[PDB]
Amino acid sequence: KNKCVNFNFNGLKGTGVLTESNKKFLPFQQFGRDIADTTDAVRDPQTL
Amino acid sequence: QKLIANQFNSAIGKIQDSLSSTASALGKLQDVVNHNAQALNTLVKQLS
Amino acid sequence: LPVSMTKTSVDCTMYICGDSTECSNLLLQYGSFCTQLKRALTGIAVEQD
Ligand SMILES: *[C@@H]1O[C@H](CO)[C@@H](O)[C@H](O)[C@H]1NC(C)=O
Repeated sequence: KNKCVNFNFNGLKGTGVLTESNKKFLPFQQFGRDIADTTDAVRDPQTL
Repeated sequence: QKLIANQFNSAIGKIQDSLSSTASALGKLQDVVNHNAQALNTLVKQLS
Repeated sequence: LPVSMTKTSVDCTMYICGDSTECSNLLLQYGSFCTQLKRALTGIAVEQD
């Protein structure tokens, strides 16, 4: 966390900084998108 | 001279009042910013 | 009367490939598409100034 690392999240590969989210996903939601279909947030499959 | 000065002052007051009241007076200048922002947004959207 | 635009600079490699290193390597194969676009944008910025 708080470091640029190559992450493979549930089959999603990318590079960036992982930080605690301040946006409240609803229980059924498990993946967020920004403008232009850019992954902005995601929940941990092992800890949710 | 006095009449001309009074007319000039009244005209400047009318100009400021019209500028304050008319929010669309500066549309010609907002137009360039609107085009730039919309072009940037469209370029971003093309990634999706 | 308008007098200038917003000085915009585009990092084309990030836009096209993002964080993908292989895509960036493949993008080198296209030639000087980067250079012309960057030069045009810089010219436009100096133009506005
Ligand atoms: C994942 O599995 C491990 C090993 O069985 C277990 O200790 C852990 O509690 C599990 N986590 C969740 C969120 O189920």
